[PDB]
This record gives sequence, structure tokens and C-alpha cells, in this order.
Amino acid sequence: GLPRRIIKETQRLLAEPVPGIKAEPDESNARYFHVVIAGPQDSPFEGGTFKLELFLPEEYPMAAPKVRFMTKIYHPNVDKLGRICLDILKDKWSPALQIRTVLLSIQALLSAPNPDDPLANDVAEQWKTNEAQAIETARAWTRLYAMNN
Amino acid sequence: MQIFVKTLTGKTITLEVEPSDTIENVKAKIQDKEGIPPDQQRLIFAGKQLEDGRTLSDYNIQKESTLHLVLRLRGG
Amino acid sequence: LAYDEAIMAQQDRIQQEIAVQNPLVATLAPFSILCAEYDNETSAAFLSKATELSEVYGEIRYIRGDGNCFYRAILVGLIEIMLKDRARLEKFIASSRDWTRTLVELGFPDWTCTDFCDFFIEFLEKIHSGVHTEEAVYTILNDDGSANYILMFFRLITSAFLKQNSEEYAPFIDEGMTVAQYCEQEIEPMWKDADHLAINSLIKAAGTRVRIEYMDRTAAPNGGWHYDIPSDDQQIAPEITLLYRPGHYDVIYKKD
Repeated sequence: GLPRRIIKETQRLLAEPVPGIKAEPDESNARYFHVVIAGPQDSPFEGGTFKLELFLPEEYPMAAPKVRFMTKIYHPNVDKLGRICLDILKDKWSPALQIRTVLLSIQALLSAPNPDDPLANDVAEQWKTNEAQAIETARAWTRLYAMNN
Repeated sequence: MQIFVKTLTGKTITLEVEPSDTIENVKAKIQDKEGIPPDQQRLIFAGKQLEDGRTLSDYNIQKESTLHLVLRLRGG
Repeated sequence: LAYDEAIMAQQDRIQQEIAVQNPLVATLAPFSILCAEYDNETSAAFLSKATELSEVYGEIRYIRGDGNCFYRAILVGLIEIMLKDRARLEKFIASSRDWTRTLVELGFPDWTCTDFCDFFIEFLEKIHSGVHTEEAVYTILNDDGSANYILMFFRLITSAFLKQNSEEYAPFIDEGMTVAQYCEQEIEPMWKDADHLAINSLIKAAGTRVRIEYMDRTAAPNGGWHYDIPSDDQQIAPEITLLYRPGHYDVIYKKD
């Protein structure tokens, strides 16, 4: 079957939920996780919902979950291919952390509009030189992409 | 002026040094009392590693200050 | 930051090349096997040390260099003791259940940390009952899944022990980190090398007694450089010896 760390973490993640976030395992693969994060209060992504894909590697929890955005989003932390730039998914991962940690942290990049952004994207520099124009763009992209069916 | 060097082993020692002294000399002096050689030593003051080149005054180390000593045992 | 993903694949291609070559915990081997690594021309300094040590030392147990060597080395040392002294084993089980409660009390992530503890306790309990033998334990200690789960416990107590005595150890940390900052970055994650500060904490948290043999190329005092943790007014013999060559730890056994 599975290692106990996944079995338990699933059970706990289903019987307790996280406010603002739907997160349920794939019916065919227990290591595959489909996630909808609903865009948070008073942030450019207000009123939109964003699908995400989380996967737990073989060596987990000794290495971070793999996480990617499906829903297209104007953000200095998330690029064209949906890849998430987050510290606890690379350098600052600890086996003491869990999926709930990944989710909250990602959410708080929007929540909690994380600027972020002392890094160098084409989006980040736009957010650097002027908050004004950039914040509106992300409101527009929420409109175009994050909704609805 | 007297200074203290605290080691992880639950021990403290004391040294007679001058603010002109290089970190190298301080290490040399620790060797004289403990045995640990300069190149196995790391010294730390105010959450910063003291550097082989500079001197006590460069780091603003005063009368009755405590330095901290750890060993080079980093390993994988 | 887009280049990052492709260096994770290097840090895996290298980690796996090291992983196929030699097990996490090797079987015992004669200390002479170590000398074999050195020849009188290309590495004479080490060969001297190796040869001097073989007067005192009988066998060597190689530990895979994967960033966890020190922790893995200690835990093997402990496990071995506990399979020869039953009381020690029983005493360790008791003090382990305490760590669990100490961990949540110190603000660690509840269920995850608790489960690491619970998994180790069940390991120890099955050794005590007789489910695991000398041979099964070493098979578990080599399965990457199991082995690293057990190791996490020792990483956790090393962290716990530091926070438990923060005011005391904080001045030893550097680059301006706090105790908590150091722990989370350096001690809690896997694959992260151990330094003196961590080495001290694990040994004290574990309640054990260790000699480290510092095999470098330098001239040394008679019998080579070594270090006892803890160093005491007492004169109780060390119950685990580690060999330390620059950047690496293996377990070594006194002669008989």
C-alpha cells in the first residue's frame, strides 16, 4: 500500500478542511491532489477560483511536494507554465511541514497579497516600478481566466 | 585586558590580550591553555565569526567580553 | 529562478550515483580496509594516521555520505548498544515518550512530529519484544523509507534540545541567526550537514557518551587528534567512537 505519512495526512486533510481551499485526492492515484484555492479578500484576485496540482514524490516527506498552478494568473511568483516560486518548496523544506503548510503559504502569496518580490521576473519588475498598473492587470486576468463555468 | 572564551564543553577560560591582537594570536593563546590548534577553531562574537585577518578593535571587543569557541567538525 | 529546477535534477543525479555505490549503513569490516584507501606516495599523511589508529581499532562501519552521516552514525551506535544492554533499551523507550510531549510543548507541528516519535517508539518496542532481531534491524536501517523516518526523530530532538536551552546556545550561532532560525534552516531539514553545535546537542539530548577521532593530515599529539563529548571530571569510557575525516563520519570499533 502506502507509507503511513500519506494515509494519515489524507485522513486529516479531509475530516478537517482549510478555509478558502478545496483539496481532495485523485480517485486513481492517492499521491495526486487536485486543489482549488478561491481568490482571497481585498486582493486583485478577488472573486476568482484557481485550480492547482500537488504531487507527493516517492521519497516524501523527505522532499517537498511538487506544486503547480493550472489556472493562469498575473503574479510575480507564478510564471507562464504555472510553476510556483516558493521557499518551502525548494530550500526551506522540512519533513515537519505538510500539505496544509504548502497550501496556506501559497494562499498567503495572494491573501495577503504577497508583493512578493525581491526576485527578478518580468512581472516582478513591473510590480516594482509601479504597484498601480500591475495590481489592475491582475484584476483583469482574474476576469479573463479565473472564472467561470 | 582580560577576556573570556566560553566553549561548548561547559568550560570557560580567560586570556591576557591587547586590542592590537589579531584573531590568529587569540587562537594561538587558546592553544596554549587548551591544546586545540588555531586551524580547528572557530571564534564567534555578537553572532558573527571572527576572521583570521582582523583584530579585536576591528570587532569592538572590550574589557571583560566573552568570545565563543566552536570546533570544525562539519560533516556529512 | 527558472534555472533552479534543473539543478535539483543534478542534486539528484549526484545523490543517486552516491546511493548505488554503497548502502546507508554498511556491514562491519576490518579496520585494515580503511588503510587500503591510502598509499605511501600519493597519500602518506593519512596512511600514517590510519595505521596508528589500527593499533587501537578493530572494525569500521561505513556510513553513506548523504548530508545525514553524523545523525545516521550516532543512531547506529545507539541501536547497537541497546541490543547488548536491555535496560538501556527500556530506559531509552521511556525517555523517548517524554521527547514527544516535550516537542508539542515547544511548539513543533503537532501530528507530524508526534508520528515520527510514534514510529520510532514502535521500532524500539518491537526490538524489545523480539519482533526485530539483530539482522532485521540492519535491514530496516538500510531501507531508505524506514531509515530516514527514524533519522528524523534524532534531527528533531537535536532541534528540541537547542530550543530548550536557547539563551545558553544562541551566542554560539552565527551569521546573525536566532536559535529557531538556525534550527529550521540547518538541523530540521534532511540532507543538511551537522556542525559542532548540532553534534553537541544530539549527544546530550540522546544521553550518550562519544569519542570522535579527528583524522586529518596535520601533525598531532600522540594517538592523533580526538574529542570527547561530553568531556568531564569523570573518566567513564566512550560508548561510541566515530571516525572523522574532513567532511565525513563513519562508525569505528575499539579492538577485540
